[PDB]
Amino acid sequence: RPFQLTHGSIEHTLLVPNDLFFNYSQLKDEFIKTLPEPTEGFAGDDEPSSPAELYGKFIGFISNAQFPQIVELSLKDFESRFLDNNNDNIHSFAVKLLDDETYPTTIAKVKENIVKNYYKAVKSINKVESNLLYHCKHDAKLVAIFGGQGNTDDYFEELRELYTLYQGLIEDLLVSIAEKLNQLHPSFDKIYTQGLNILSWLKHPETTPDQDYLLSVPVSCPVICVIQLCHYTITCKVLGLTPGEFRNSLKWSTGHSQGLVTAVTIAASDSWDSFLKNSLTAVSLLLFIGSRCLSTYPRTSLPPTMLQDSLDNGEGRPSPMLSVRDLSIKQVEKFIEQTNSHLPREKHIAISLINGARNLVLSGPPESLYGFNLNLRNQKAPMGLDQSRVPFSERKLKCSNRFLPIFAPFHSHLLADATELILDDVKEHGLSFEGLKIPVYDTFDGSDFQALKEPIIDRVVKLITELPVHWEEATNHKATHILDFGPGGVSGLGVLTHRNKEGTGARIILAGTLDSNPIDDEYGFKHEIFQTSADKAIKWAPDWLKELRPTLVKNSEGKIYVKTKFSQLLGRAPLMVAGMTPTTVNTDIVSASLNAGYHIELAGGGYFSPVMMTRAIDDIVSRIKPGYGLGINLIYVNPFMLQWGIPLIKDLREKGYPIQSLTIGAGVPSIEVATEYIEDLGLTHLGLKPGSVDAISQVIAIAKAHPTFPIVLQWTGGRGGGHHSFEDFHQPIIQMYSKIRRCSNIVLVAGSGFGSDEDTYPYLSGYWSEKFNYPPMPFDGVLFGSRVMTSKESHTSLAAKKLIVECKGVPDQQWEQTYKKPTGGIITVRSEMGEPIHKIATRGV
Amino acid sequence: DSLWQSEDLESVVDEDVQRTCILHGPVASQYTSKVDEPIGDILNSIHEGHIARLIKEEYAGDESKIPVVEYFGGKKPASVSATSVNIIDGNQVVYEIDSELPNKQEWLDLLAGTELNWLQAFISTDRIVQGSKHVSNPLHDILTPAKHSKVTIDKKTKKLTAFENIKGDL
Ligand SMILES: Cc1cc2nc3c(=O)[nH]c(=O)nc-3n(C[C@H](O)[C@H](O)[C@H](O)COP(=O)(O)O)c2cc1C
Repeated sequence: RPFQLTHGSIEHTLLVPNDLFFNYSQLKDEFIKTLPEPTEGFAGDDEPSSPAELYGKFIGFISNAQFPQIVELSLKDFESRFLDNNNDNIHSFAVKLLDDETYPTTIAKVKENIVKNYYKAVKSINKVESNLLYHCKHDAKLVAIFGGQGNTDDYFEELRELYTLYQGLIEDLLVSIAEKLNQLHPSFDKIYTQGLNILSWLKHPETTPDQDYLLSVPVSCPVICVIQLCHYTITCKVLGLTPGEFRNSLKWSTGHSQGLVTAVTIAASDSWDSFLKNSLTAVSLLLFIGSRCLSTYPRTSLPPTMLQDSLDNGEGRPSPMLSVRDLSIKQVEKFIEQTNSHLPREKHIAISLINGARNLVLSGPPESLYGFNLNLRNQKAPMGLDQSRVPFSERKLKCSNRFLPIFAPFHSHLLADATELILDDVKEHGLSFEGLKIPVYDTFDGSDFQALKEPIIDRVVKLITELPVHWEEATNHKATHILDFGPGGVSGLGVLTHRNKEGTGARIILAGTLDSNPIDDEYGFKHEIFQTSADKAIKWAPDWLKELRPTLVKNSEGKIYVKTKFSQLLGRAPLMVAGMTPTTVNTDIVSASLNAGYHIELAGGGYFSPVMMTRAIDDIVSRIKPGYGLGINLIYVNPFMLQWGIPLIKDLREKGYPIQSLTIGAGVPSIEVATEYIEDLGLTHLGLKPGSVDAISQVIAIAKAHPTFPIVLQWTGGRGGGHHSFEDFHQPIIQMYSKIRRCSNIVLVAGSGFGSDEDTYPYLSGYWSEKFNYPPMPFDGVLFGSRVMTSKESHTSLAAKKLIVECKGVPDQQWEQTYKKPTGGIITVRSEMGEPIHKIATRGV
Repeated sequence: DSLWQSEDLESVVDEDVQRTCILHGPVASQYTSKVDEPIGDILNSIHEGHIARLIKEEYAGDESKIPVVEYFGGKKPASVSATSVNIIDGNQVVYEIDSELPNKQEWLDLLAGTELNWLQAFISTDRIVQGSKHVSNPLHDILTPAKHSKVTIDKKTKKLTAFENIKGDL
């Protein structure tokens, strides 16, 4: 007889067995009286808002009642009704519940009372799943990374909610860990009297002291280790895999400043008792490190004046760490020695840790670091200064420097004296690690812990305190999937190590939080690790070395072409010719080149009436091979050109001429103007070249509104054009490339100073970001404007062609000093409108 | 209007280049060393340069490994990606239609198939050249799904045949 649970406006119907409807009903009488009254759309945090959530609260309420033979039958009914062929993949079902429109989109009503009750009522999960994801060794590789100290401010509620939902998978673990913690507590009194009892704090939230005490290194070190241990144990337990054999699925593992202890402990574990023993030894070491790093360098009272002035300048609360962003290492090291020239060696500021080319953290006493950032604020420029109007070569350095949530000056000379005491504690207890199995890459040297003459713990204590962090040298990965079990979630190490590996084939899967999915899907979440599908269980990252790498093709007549994401639309070389008002108005430069098989667009500035355009287009079409098409380069600054050209293109397309592309010149139009361009007048792609970061945002907005029509971006970096919008050729796109590629219909080509294969190949392949320490960043095509002027087809005077030939070039990094002298015979001059113009340096110019 | 004088030097005063202004790029100028050469040959130089490097970086100097396609282009810059489930062909294929399985785009792709062949190009293309005159593809209009019709592409896409039940007869 069917059983129907009702609450508010939602009901769930399930087919229960007959001779249980009596005792299955008694639970129902006890279930309705424990839930809140409905209020304006099921908005209560404890209130169900979906049939699955309502039945999950039913299956979790029946667990506290001592009445078996129904709990497992209800679990099986839930799995059959809601988890089709993924009965052990509830993480995917929970996050798919978000996509439903009936359920109000929020993570609070999904994660708990569905996943909490499921694993509270589940039986033993010792069931090996479809673990074929790593069975293909040459195609998939797993690397576990471990976060460090200060990835987030309030890390404690991470472990709070992990115990709140995963009590059944960590209950025997955290009690055992805290027992050793409290056994080792009394030897280090008088420095933190407020206790170190995690169990009492979690069970009774009122027993937990303030976060000023909690965030301290001596307290947070054992707690962060417990966090990553619980995350790894949950990872091994949800799939029902022994940690010793789940470690077999991993190629190698390493950790952050603090996470290296977990990274090396992760391979000393074989069985559940062995892993528990190794975790017990690890959590003891972190107590010693926290205690002696606080007693060796106790942080004293800081005057309210300096912290107030630091907060008023947009920084954080002053800390032993100063994070400076957006500057190279050679600049940071240059500035820190200048800063320390006024400081002794006891307050010296030296490179502590390197999160990337443009994100470093320096170490020292808080007054020394505030003296450093006082200087940096003197050297820097505001965010709202609008750097676009002054040339890039002579703008001011931009940075955002602030202090991290850590209470110990790690990775500097300051703790170098503590290490000798620290290792003494290692000798004072049974702190020892057995044979390593998976390679662990050194944080400083990058080598393996297996080939060590010295032990492990006594060297990692030297590494955390004294040796600097060359973070990318440690994570020189050869793998596809990277799993972070540590703190922070979105605010931690995972995202900033994803930014360093965006296109190197590394797929970042966040095991800390489960609130998928992000709008861009840069990184995965907890569900991806536990997916049991054969080939659908693995989400692959953008591998821009192979994915957007060019390929080739052969023709039936025996000739060879290039296969790219611009050539394929063109059906020809991925090498276009930009529209130039002097140059590309000749019928012969467009017609006699299309016959060869290359793409050129005609610039409308050389024509002034629609009849002239029509007479030119007709002449080009009459002589090109029948079937090819041509583009039109329009200009946005003059409304007259627009108003006599847009009507022309519409009715010429209605007639059916080979008019194929519309490159809008300087000035990206609005969404409404570009709207009819895309829809009404019927082109294949729209050339919509911007000249600034705001313009690139505007064109991305134009691309979102029309997620069907190709849009060739044609971003010129103002290095070789006529009306060169003076900007760097790299920075405006180095920060927004992976904001452009979130588009099914975006095309990205680059110009501004391309003349040959050698200088264009790096941009197509993507290796142009090597000099800027970024992943491969491929371009769809490259446009050529200044290198085709000396062509035979161009009607530019032969004498000017010669003058250009004996006119030499300019190395890239010097192009912007063309405002003073004839740099390679080319200077910038003001136009009548104020736009800068590149012109061959001549007597007239 | 100081842009045309470089183009037409014979008009200006005494055909003096130094009096006129030529717009050119400081970064691309060193690449411009040859004068009065075909633009086709320039873009060639670049194209076969990319050929050579892209071969000698992963193809190990072998052009056989290259994935030759029949016609290069058509359905989007990316490799042709329709609804992959409905991207199918076969030797003996008949496509019965009802109200359950019509939809314009997916029907067109289903008729197109998998291989980049003459039929796939003919159906999928959004434009037909009429003596150097790009117009709309008529297959899109004439191959619209209709109730109780039937499309047969038997013998590995040698020919497509669309039937409809005229006067109650297919
Ligand atoms: C002589 C000349 C005229 C140009 N005219 C235009 C133009 O009218 N509209 C436009 O958007 N870009 C114009 N450009 C810039 C090109 O479209 C292209 O963006 C630029 O040349 C960058 O490529 P390059 O470094 O090889 O020259 C012109 C460039 C040159 C050299």
